[PDB]
Amino acid sequence: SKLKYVLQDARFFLIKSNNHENVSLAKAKGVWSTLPVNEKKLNLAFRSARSVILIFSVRESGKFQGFARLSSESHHGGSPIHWVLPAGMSAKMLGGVFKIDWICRRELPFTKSAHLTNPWNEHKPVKIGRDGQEIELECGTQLCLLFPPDESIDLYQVIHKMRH
Amino acid sequence: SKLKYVLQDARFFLIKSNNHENVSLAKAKGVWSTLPVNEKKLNLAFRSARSVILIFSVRESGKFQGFARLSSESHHGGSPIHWVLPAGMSAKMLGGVFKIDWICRRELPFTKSAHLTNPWNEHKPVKIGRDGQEIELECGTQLCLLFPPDESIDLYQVIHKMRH
Amino acid sequence: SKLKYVLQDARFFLIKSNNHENVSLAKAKGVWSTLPVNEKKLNLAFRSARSVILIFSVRESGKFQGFARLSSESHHGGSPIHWVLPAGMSAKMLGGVFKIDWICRRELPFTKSAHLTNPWNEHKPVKIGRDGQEIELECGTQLCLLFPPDESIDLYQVIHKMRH
Amino acid sequence: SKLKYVLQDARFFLIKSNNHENVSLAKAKGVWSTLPVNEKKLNLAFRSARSVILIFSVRESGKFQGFARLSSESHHGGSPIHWVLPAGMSAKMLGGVFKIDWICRRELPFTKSAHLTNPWNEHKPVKIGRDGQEIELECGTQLCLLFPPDESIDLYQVIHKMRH
Ligand SMILES: O=C(Nc1ccc(-c2cncs2)cc1)c1cc(C(=O)c2ccccc2C(F)(F)F)c[nH]1
Ligand SMILES: O=C(Nc1ccc(-c2cncs2)cc1)c1cc(C(=O)c2ccccc2C(F)(F)F)c[nH]1
Ligand SMILES: O=C(Nc1ccc(-c2cncs2)cc1)c1cc(C(=O)c2ccccc2C(F)(F)F)c[nH]1
Ligand SMILES: O=C(Nc1ccc(-c2cncs2)cc1)c1cc(C(=O)c2ccccc2C(F)(F)F)c[nH]1
Repeated sequence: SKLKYVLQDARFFLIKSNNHENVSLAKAKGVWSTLPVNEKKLNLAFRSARSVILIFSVRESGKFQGFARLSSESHHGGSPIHWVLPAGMSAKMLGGVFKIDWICRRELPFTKSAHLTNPWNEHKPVKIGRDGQEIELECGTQLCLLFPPDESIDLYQVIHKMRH
Repeated sequence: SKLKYVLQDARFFLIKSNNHENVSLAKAKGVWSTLPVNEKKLNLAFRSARSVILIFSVRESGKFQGFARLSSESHHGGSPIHWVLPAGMSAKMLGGVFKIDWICRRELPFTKSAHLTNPWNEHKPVKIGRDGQEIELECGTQLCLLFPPDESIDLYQVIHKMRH
Repeated sequence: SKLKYVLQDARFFLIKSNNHENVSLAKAKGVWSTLPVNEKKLNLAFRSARSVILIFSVRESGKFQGFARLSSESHHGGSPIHWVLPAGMSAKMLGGVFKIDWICRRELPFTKSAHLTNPWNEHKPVKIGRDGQEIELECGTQLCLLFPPDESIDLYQVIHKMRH
Repeated sequence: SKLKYVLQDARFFLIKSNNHENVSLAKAKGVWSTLPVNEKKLNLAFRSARSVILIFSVRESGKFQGFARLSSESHHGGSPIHWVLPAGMSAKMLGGVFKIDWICRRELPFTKSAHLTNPWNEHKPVKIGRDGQEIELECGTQLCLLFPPDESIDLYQVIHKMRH
């Protein structure tokens, strides 16, 4: 029930990382960053929706690595984070830093989501999509409910940080 | 006295634009933008100082065009603004949008500031500096006091938006 | 023998694309592009090595899609190419265009290269690597020899464009 | 006569730098660089025009610092060049390096060109223009002829590098 409360009326985005290190840093530090165009879209979504849920997948892994709620709009951030940037990209191109509240840090293999389709991506399987693909409400809710419950996470701390 | 109150313990930055259009848009809309690296520095300065004052100069103009107080940290912004970007730069590289409260929208020719030197730039005349050059407290205060008073601006509205 | 001739003393790079579209365009038009940092690295490699071989893999495909020889240093480009760019990145950030001479446009599944490890990447299977990972001479040679012969390609045309 | 020969049928571009350092480096090393969008435009102009002439002006200097002929399309570069970059921009964003053949390294004050208007920029004085502004043939020719002869330059070396 607590997870479903967190997910009520949420918007869902599929976030694809080229490597494991960025998702590991996000789990360790509770933060996320991206290019300004995407940052703008996330900030708009954050102000417009009861919750914004990021569902993370490392390409070539065949799995989702967890999901998290946007905790606030982006801000300047602290000391540099050693993100692993795509070949040739300068860290000077990154925007601000989002604080994220992890709801599940456990993995879900794509084999377990093979029955779900995203109406907002031509009913392709929900694993399929470009970085930032939005997942329709009911599909995104079912996908999140497929993850194993994460006993290392206190959903009350997630619920307390909600300001809807 | 009101202007001096606004300037108390402020930090001052010299902001140089390649063209008039960006400063005109900033006066019309009460906003400013820049690349993320600079945005980060302005956001940090905003949280650290009683006031952050931007002093604007259009290159090749021989003048300052006015000065404004940072009103808040940067945010996603509204509809695109038709900023005039340097040749070859994508608007996708810009960070968020700062709201600024204009304190003076009138010009000051460089000839009138020729007696002031910036200790934080090797005592070069205060007109001299790369974009973002910081101006020492007393020098920056004297420079702002050289501008003609702007009767079109209500300093009470500036003072009311201060949250120190 | 013709393939082994082209590959003599070659340098090999694993090129990872996040979508099929860019590799399909490269196959149709015989060109490639990327960010200026990587463009510089490819131009340096082209000028010094007898051949530079790009081995392409679309992430999440579980296959290599083919491989090609760099035919020239990068140049202006000519006609526009509707590359698919990472979210939030501008085509204005891209460097010039390389002419590439395809050697094989047929696919090779990762299962077929399970016995090849790359000694310049910690002896990990050669399918593993960040974008641009260099592959040691003998490992890259054997990987290219694993691809099925591509009758649609005239290796004499590839060989005749060599200027060693 | 030698100068008029070099300038026959040339295209002329006004290049505006925000600091003296970049123009000083260009004069010392005989090279130029810029963002890929502008690099593409310069490479196109080089391939089609008999000569491409870059006329340099450091903003706020009130002078042109000299002019040079594009000697080649852009290339990798070679040795590093410690260009001064706009605040917040990364050297990784820059394109390749153009070889330039200086024709005059002596300065021309704007007061000396007050009679030349650029018909491809609304008949504004030729000193006026955004970075990269193209200058009509006869106006650019007369502007270059206004510079003082530069005995330190051997125009035969410039002429011998022409490949029209
Ligand atoms: O946040 C990401 N992407 C996104 C795309 C679109 C949209 C939206 C579009 N429309 C509505 S939301 C939202 C987010 C996004 C980030 C990464 C990283 O690996 C990463 C992480 C941190 C720093 C640097 C990087 C790195 F530079 F390496 F990329 C992959 N993805
Ligand atoms: O804000 C600017 N620069 C800055 C530099 C350094 C620092 C700091 C460094 N350290 C502490 S603060 C702060 C601000 C800055 C902006 C401009 C513009 O013309 C402009 C305006 C709006 C949109 C796009 C642009 C455009 F893209 F065209 F540039 C010039 N300047
Ligand atoms: O060329 C690429 N990468 C590379 C990295 C490192 C090195 C080297 C490092 N050291 C020696 S070589 C060489 C090449 C590279 C390109 C892509 C694309 O999908 C692509 C294709 C065309 C246009 C735009 C893009 C897009 F913008 F979408 F990316 C993925 N990869
Ligand atoms: O080359 C430049 N601009 C250009 C604009 C448009 C066009 C054309 C448009 N249409 C046909 S040609 C051609 C050239 C241009 C370069 C600079 C620099 O100071 C500079 C120099 C070297 C490295 C880095 C920089 C720095 F990063 F600092 F900028 C100013 N300007």
